[PDB]
Amino acid sequence: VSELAGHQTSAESWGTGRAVARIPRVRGGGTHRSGQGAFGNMCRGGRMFAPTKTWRRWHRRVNTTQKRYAICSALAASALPALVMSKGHRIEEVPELPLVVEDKVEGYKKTKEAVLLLKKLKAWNDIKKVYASQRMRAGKGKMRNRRRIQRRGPCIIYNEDNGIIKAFRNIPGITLLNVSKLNILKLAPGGHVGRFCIWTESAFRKLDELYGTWRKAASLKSNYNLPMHKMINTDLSRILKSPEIQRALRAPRKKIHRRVLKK
Amino acid sequence: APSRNGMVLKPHFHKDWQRRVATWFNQPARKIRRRKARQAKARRIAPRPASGPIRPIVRCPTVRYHTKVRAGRGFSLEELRVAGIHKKVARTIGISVDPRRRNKSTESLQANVQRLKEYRSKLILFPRKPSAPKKGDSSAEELKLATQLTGPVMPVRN
Amino acid sequence: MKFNPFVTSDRSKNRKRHFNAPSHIRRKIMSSPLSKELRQKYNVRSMPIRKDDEVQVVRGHYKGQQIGKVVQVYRKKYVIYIERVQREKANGTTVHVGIHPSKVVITRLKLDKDRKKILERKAKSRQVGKEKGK
RNA sequence: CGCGACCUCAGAUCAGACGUGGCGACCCGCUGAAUUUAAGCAUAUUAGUCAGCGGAGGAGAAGAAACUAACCAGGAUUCCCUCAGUAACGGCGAGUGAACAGGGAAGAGCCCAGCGCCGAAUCCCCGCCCCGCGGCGGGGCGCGGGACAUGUGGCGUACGGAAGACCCGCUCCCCGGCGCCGCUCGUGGGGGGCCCAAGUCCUUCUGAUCGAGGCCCAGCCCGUGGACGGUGUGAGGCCGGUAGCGGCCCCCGGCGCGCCGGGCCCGGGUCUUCCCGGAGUCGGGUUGCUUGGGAAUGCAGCCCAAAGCGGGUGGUAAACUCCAUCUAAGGCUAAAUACCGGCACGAGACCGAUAGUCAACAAGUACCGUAAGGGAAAGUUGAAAAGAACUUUGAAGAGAGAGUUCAAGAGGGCGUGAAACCGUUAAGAGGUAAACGGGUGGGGUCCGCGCAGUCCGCCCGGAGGAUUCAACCCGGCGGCGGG
RNA sequence: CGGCGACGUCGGCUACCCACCCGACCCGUCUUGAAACACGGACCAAGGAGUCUAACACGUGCGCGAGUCGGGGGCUCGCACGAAAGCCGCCGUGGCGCAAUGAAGGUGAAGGCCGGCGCGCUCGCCGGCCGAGGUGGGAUCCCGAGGCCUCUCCAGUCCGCCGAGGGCGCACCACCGGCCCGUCUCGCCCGCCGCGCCGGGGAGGUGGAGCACGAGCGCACGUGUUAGGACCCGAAAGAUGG
RNA sequence: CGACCUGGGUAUAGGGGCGAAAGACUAAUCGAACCAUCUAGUAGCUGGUUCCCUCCGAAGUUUCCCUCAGGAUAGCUGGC
RNA sequence: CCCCGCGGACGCUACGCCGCGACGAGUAGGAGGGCCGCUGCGGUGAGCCUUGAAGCCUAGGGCGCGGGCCCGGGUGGAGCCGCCGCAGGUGCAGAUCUUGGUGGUAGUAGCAAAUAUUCAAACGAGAACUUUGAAGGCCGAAGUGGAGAAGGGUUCCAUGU
RNA sequence: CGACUCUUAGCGGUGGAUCACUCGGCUCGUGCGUCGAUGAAGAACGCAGCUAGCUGCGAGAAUUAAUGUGAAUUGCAGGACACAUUGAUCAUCGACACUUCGAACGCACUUGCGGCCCCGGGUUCCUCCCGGGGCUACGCCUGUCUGAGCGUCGCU
Ligand SMILES: [K+]
Ligand SMILES: [K+]
Ligand SMILES: [K+]
Ligand SMILES: [K+]
Ligand SMILES: [K+]
Ligand SMILES: [K+]
Ligand SMILES: [K+]
Ligand SMILES: [K+]
Ligand SMILES: [K+]
Ligand SMILES: [K+]
Ligand SMILES: [K+]
Ligand SMILES: [K+]
Ligand SMILES: [K+]
Ligand SMILES: [K+]
Ligand SMILES: [K+]
Ligand SMILES: [K+]
Ligand SMILES: [K+]
Ligand SMILES: [K+]
Ligand SMILES: [K+]
Ligand SMILES: [K+]
Ligand SMILES: [Mg+2]
Ligand SMILES: [Mg+2]
Ligand SMILES: [Mg+2]
Ligand SMILES: [Mg+2]
Ligand SMILES: [Mg+2]
Ligand SMILES: [Mg+2]
Ligand SMILES: [Mg+2]
Ligand SMILES: [Mg+2]
Ligand SMILES: [Mg+2]
Ligand SMILES: [Mg+2]
Ligand SMILES: [Mg+2]
Ligand SMILES: [Mg+2]
Ligand SMILES: [Mg+2]
Ligand SMILES: [Mg+2]
Ligand SMILES: [Mg+2]
Ligand SMILES: [Mg+2]
Ligand SMILES: [Mg+2]
Ligand SMILES: [Mg+2]
Ligand SMILES: [Mg+2]
Ligand SMILES: [Mg+2]
Ligand SMILES: [Mg+2]
Ligand SMILES: [Mg+2]
Ligand SMILES: [Mg+2]
Ligand SMILES: [Mg+2]
Ligand SMILES: [Mg+2]
Ligand SMILES: [Mg+2]
Ligand SMILES: [Mg+2]
Ligand SMILES: [Mg+2]
Ligand SMILES: [Mg+2]
Ligand SMILES: [Mg+2]
Ligand SMILES: [Mg+2]
Ligand SMILES: [Mg+2]
Ligand SMILES: [Mg+2]
Ligand SMILES: [Mg+2]
Ligand SMILES: [Mg+2]
Ligand SMILES: [Mg+2]
Ligand SMILES: [Mg+2]
Ligand SMILES: [Mg+2]
Ligand SMILES: [Mg+2]
Ligand SMILES: [Mg+2]
Ligand SMILES: [Mg+2]
Ligand SMILES: [Mg+2]
Ligand SMILES: [Mg+2]
Ligand SMILES: [Mg+2]
Ligand SMILES: [Mg+2]
Ligand SMILES: [Mg+2]
Ligand SMILES: [Mg+2]
Ligand SMILES: [Mg+2]
Ligand SMILES: [Mg+2]
Ligand SMILES: [Mg+2]
Ligand SMILES: [Mg+2]
Ligand SMILES: [Mg+2]
Ligand SMILES: [Mg+2]
Ligand SMILES: [Mg+2]
Ligand SMILES: [Mg+2]
Repeated sequence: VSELAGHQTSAESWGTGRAVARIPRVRGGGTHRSGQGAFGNMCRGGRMFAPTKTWRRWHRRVNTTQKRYAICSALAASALPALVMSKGHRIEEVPELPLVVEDKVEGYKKTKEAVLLLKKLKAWNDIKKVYASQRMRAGKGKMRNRRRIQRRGPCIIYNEDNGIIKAFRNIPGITLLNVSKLNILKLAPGGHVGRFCIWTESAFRKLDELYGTWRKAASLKSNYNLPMHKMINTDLSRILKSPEIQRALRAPRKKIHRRVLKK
Repeated sequence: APSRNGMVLKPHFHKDWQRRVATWFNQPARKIRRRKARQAKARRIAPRPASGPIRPIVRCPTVRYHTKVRAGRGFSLEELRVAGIHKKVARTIGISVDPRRRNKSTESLQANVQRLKEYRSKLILFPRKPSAPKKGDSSAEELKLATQLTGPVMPVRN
Repeated sequence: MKFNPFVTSDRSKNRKRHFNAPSHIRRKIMSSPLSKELRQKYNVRSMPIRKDDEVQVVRGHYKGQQIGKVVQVYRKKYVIYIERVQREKANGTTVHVGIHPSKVVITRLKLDKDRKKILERKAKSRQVGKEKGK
């Protein structure tokens, strides 16, 4: 808010012997404003309580190792059908979810051939879900240039830009991402992992050099290595049913003993 | 009032600080603007190095940093004398010169003159009139080998 | 989408430019599509509405195939008056009903030297675009 | 005993110029509080801040060491990070509080006076002619005036400089045009003008539709254009626009070439001989203020008042001694930096008419005060005025009909239309003011497809249909196991 | 097991009005004590008060971990989003941590056992090993005599459970030793390019925010304290300029 | 008929004026006018401080304080 | 060595489900949970909506200990909500609170300073108040008369409403 | 029986909450970064066929010219306007013009009064009256002209 708002009045309190509240009062006469309360957060036309100020610390710094580890989690979740389906991406007829296409796509120039590719990869149903989701926002966002909302579509990840960005980008929901410049804001749009991502082959191959293996450090980050699992085998049912576990267990106590009515 | 254990704090907020607060919302815009100026300057001096003149090898002053070597303001007049470069010609060919630096030891003097002689060898000089080359350079190498060098010229290296 | 950083997508600004527009660009705003025959005869799609061209209303109460000559282009109200697009008022006289020029198609153009210049202007630019994207 | 020269002054509506005042967010020079904190209060703090005065510009100021250091040294200014809430100051209380080094942004250096040399080499003004106009310049001419030896110009300034010899290299500058480039540049350099894709297709919803279904060939059409706004809804294809190293037209600027007008005039190394500096200033005492600067950081007043192997600094006063470092008392200088005023733009996890600027509107307006100054309230018919013709009562306001509209149970302060409060109608009740908690009862409005009150698994019996039930054959697909 | 069910009745403790019995003083606030002859409150609508920044402390979550952190800068078509995100590594300068102690000059954290020798003189030269000592507790873990089994026994074939005792002992606690810096008391040796008003070492007390095989750094959240208008409203005043 | 009453023009302005003196008057304001700003001045003092349920649950005592309507401190409380 | 039957309920959002026992006051204050509520942002609901959104009204049906919520009917006429996260200028009965509106008081207090009006007529829908005439009074020349200064600024004068 | 009072509901008033909307703000960022004696900012008074405010404008007054544009403006009226022997409107804006105060400039203002030089008219040159035009501020720089001094001198 304006630093001057509510404080350009020259109002003063009337005192205590005049049967009115001790709030400051606008001086003068001949106008409605005269004798009206001022400066208070409870006063109409006064200053708001604790006026909002520009130095609110809007930004946050996140450790680089944090941020790289969010990208790795987002990428790993994008290869599991249950998580991508749980984001609602209509990957029903997609041939394979770590979904990789030939480098020829990077050289696309027309939107028609971008549309044709999505139909032939069975990714067009995701676009039609974006079309069905185009409606108006609810509330004051309409007055604030956020008039339209829609669903997020698939993410196209490319190594080179030979026109692929221009070929797409008119398709609602489609976001294009350079593999060398991955954005967690685009890979996990709402903070939820599992966005549908179509990969170009060159971008797919650069992925090992970009984040490394567990036996190679990344050759394009100079100090990064893949985060380590604190649980190698996350198959609880298989672990619990293993003969090693079952041999060490005591017999289950499955009879229920309910209170006995004291006769 | 003090409350239990704590650090005796002395904040310096008694002096109407809110009227002199420097926000940094123009920091991204400032980085963009300087980068445009850097790119425009590099284009203006098309074959000349983008960073600017060659700077001398300099040892840092105090007992904390005197094991470390950095770049200085300009080559000394003594350094230019034994390198055979006029102090008024050097600034025209990208050699920074500091008239107020003296050389207390020969090693520092002798290290900087090899820097000058070696830079002189690496230098490609275009004739003032391209049609008539007096003593600039051979056109065979000044045509194809002429490239704007990026980064500091011969970076100072510990 | 819009990439030019000097043209605004702000809703308040666009509305403010539209309702406070000077009459010489209110003319461009008040453009109408041409009929299929005219869009085929001239390689142009739309045309600013003119005083003495004759159109048919394609939306609203007065839709139909009847051809009415424009009789007034009242730019302050962003409407045009057509011959038989009118209604009776209480005291028995007729008043023209203003309709938006975007809801008519021009079946016939009032042709002078200036319209013909604009007509070939638009067609030539379209032809350049066709041979650019061939 | 007048006439001249000079000096110091004066007048002029003399010829030609310049300053004044405004804005003032940012900047420079002064002046400068108190509230406040210290739980009192005077030093301190607030604060070199508010208020006051002066002066600028697109930036200003600063700035090329009388520096930092003490190292193996760095090297103008300005800004950022850090140093660092540190050294230090402080009723050593409350509180205050830098700098160097380091890493970056930017980076640019120079000019006089003096000392000397050169026949004042110098400058202004006025007439005449030519080339031009585009902010008024260039060239030539004048026994044309003036300034100036009480000192103009060239060379030259501490990084040393000059002059002579000896040797070497002839090496090549800046200005305004003629015609044309590369087309000026992340693909125009800028300003202005005008243009450039695709559904108003079929059936339907509606007052209106931009809504809902559909559009064979992998699917209506365009998409480098699915930003936005308008249009009777809610529109990529109706319109303006949007995308595009898209088109056309008009205007302006510095960039290279050949030529033109004129200037344009020796540079380096060695040796020798010479020449080298800013004074009521520095510094000292004292006083007041200021600073983190503490036996005194800086500034200023008064008194004293310099030197030249000198002077300043070397964060504890002083003497002696060595050492280091710079060279004051003259001047200029871009960039990085600042910007709550101005011109023109873009955007937003902001506000949404008691909010957000005081001001969404004929708002610094109406109005108030002698004045300084104070300072509001106030948005919305409808898609379209289609803004109620006409009849009738009344003097009229106002009514009853009629009419427009999808709607006037939208009728010019008219979208929606809450509560308080009021009128009327309906029901109920009423001498302990109303109101309330618990428990029932009566009445009433409504609800229950209430009104002969579940469903469904197996079996038994009766009366009918349909294939085909099982098992085999062929084919397809899955699950599990396999040295 | 019985009765009753459509234009009259059936069920609906909720909800509307009324009646009766019992109970029942008007809230908010200060206060030992409010129904108070204590203050504020006629009614309704809308507005209306612990916020943000900075700095600490502790707790919790996340990443990395004796390291950690790019926040300033730079590089990436210069920009729909994107003022975002990504990257730098001779951009880690620097911050915090990794060492303390003293006013300072300064100094600055390894012991235990086995042997021959001076004299194993409370001790000096070495060897060899192991690498922060020991006591008492100490989750957990290890060994474990002896038991628990089958239609039965002479005789062991494989492992499972209970198990008196015993062992290694995490973290942590109490205590005793040891080591570093300051300062006292005592005392004897050693070193040399500077033989000195030089330098070093020992034993015994005592001062330290220390060592004794690191736990920190960054980010986020919460709470608490503080400086700021500082939860909101409120003086009598003071100052400057008109 | 007088130190008389009165118009207009002038002069004196805030710690100042003016006062046959009452701290009177100085634009309904005077034991220090009015206006704007410093300023959202400070307040150990008064008033207020906005949804629900669940669990736990006090103190008016100690010591020190220009302390006695306030703090610090221990105690009592809650949470982890 | 299941087989005349080839068959055999539910469960276990593990942040879930189930069992047993004890317990339940509370100001100041602390903590937890909230599928309590408001506004906006990132995701998601192939969500809702002119075949009617928000809002508002309701002797309508219910749910929850509660904060509150869902549904029916009416009005209205263009937008809105659920879930996972994120962020606040996020919840009112008070503050002699701010602004706006409305009551009782109440058809009440009151419309009482300076002697005074009456008759007829005209215009007019309408006459205690206007105009004319008649009568009775008052100011009584230090005026309730006739003209100016200051101040006001069109109030002056006709016609009309 | 009615009145009155109370509760509830329907309808109607009063009132303007709520909700939806937004040519307005607030905040951040970007590029420019330009006033004035050649009269600024500000003020006053005027200017439209019908016009009070706002807005625009300056006696050429809700605008002239020029250029772009291309048929309107509009509340009503009027008259234009072949759109080519050139054009409505709007935009731009480089030509022209721009009343009185105001640094405000002849002197002075809650008023008014001069002086000098030209031109025209009454005069029928000589200077009186009327009108028109141009000048008449302070400070200051260079130069010019006119001067002053028992300032310093020179010659007579
Ligand atoms: K300190
Ligand atoms: K001369
Ligand atoms: K277009
Ligand atoms: K002094
Ligand atoms: K010296
Ligand atoms: K207001
Ligand atoms: K205003
Ligand atoms: K309506
Ligand atoms: K009371
Ligand atoms: K950074
Ligand atoms: K480090
Ligand atoms: K130390
Ligand atoms: K606070
Ligand atoms: K004043
Ligand atoms: K008098
Ligand atoms: K006073
Ligand atoms: K007491
Ligand atoms: K949503
Ligand atoms: K509930
Ligand atoms: K509704
Ligand atoms: Mg406000
Ligand atoms: Mg809403
Ligand atoms: Mg105090
Ligand atoms: Mg106090
Ligand atoms: Mg005091
Ligand atoms: Mg100031
Ligand atoms: Mg000035
Ligand atoms: Mg400057
Ligand atoms: Mg300077
Ligand atoms: Mg110098
Ligand atoms: Mg530090
Ligand atoms: Mg200070
Ligand atoms: Mg740099
Ligand atoms: Mg000279
Ligand atoms: Mg189009
Ligand atoms: Mg629309
Ligand atoms: Mg649209
Ligand atoms: Mg374009
Ligand atoms: Mg000393
Ligand atoms: Mg307002
Ligand atoms: Mg409203
Ligand atoms: Mg009336
Ligand atoms: Mg309606
Ligand atoms: Mg209404
Ligand atoms: Mg009623
Ligand atoms: Mg109280
Ligand atoms: Mg009491
Ligand atoms: Mg009470
Ligand atoms: Mg009592
Ligand atoms: Mg009280
Ligand atoms: Mg009240
Ligand atoms: Mg009261
Ligand atoms: Mg409220
Ligand atoms: Mg970044
Ligand atoms: Mg370091
Ligand atoms: Mg132990
Ligand atoms: Mg011990
Ligand atoms: Mg604490
Ligand atoms: Mg005082
Ligand atoms: Mg306050
Ligand atoms: Mg106050
Ligand atoms: Mg004391
Ligand atoms: Mg009290
Ligand atoms: Mg309880
Ligand atoms: Mg609030
Ligand atoms: Mg309230
Ligand atoms: Mg009465
Ligand atoms: Mg009476
Ligand atoms: Mg009488
Ligand atoms: Mg009279
Ligand atoms: Mg009259
Ligand atoms: Mg009503
Ligand atoms: Mg014109
Ligand atoms: Mg006079
Ligand atoms: Mg004389």
